[PDB]
Amino acid sequence: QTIQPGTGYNNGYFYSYWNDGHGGVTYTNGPGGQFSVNWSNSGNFVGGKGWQPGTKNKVINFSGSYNPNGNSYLSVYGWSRNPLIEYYIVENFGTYNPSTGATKLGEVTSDGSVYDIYRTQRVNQPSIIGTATFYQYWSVRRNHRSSGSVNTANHFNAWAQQGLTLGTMDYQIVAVEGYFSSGSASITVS
Ligand SMILES: [Zn+2]
Ligand SMILES: [Zn+2]
Ligand SMILES: [Zn+2]
Ligand SMILES: [Zn+2]
Ligand SMILES: [Zn+2]
Repeated sequence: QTIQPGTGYNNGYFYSYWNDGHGGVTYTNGPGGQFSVNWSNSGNFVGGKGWQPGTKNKVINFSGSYNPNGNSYLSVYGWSRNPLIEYYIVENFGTYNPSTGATKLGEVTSDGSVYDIYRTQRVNQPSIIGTATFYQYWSVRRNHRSSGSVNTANHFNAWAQQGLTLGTMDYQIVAVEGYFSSGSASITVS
């Protein structure tokens, strides 16, 4: 169904849909591992399906249509606690590379592309534990795509080599994120 912000289980998959209160976004859970998002003049939002809790060796399959018009990402996305970390394995993005201005720490080759690795920080921003300061870990795929498989272990292991430690995994989803833009997407996870 189309839903308001929240989390839960739908047709065998965890989902998380969050937004900053700005209008312009419609997030809809579909059959099985499918979800869709349609947005126009949105604020910041993040929505998708996966698992709760996530694991450090899952191979995640995603497919569908991803048509952003502006700033948006399509990523394997999740959190850990102890330490609190928001992480992204970005498979595709729109007009803005999320690593812009960030210091590159490394690279990893996985599932048909090299990815560049970065660490950034958010100060007193929304998080799974409420407003908080936390680091973000990024692997950014060089060869953009909208279907395929992500061997998360390759990324988590590469990050660990850079001192980017993950604690206990909270949720782990394939998420469509938008930042004051427009677009449409229909993604299926497994
Ligand atoms: Zn393009
Ligand atoms: Zn592209
Ligand atoms: Zn392309
Ligand atoms: Zn391109
Ligand atoms: Zn292109």
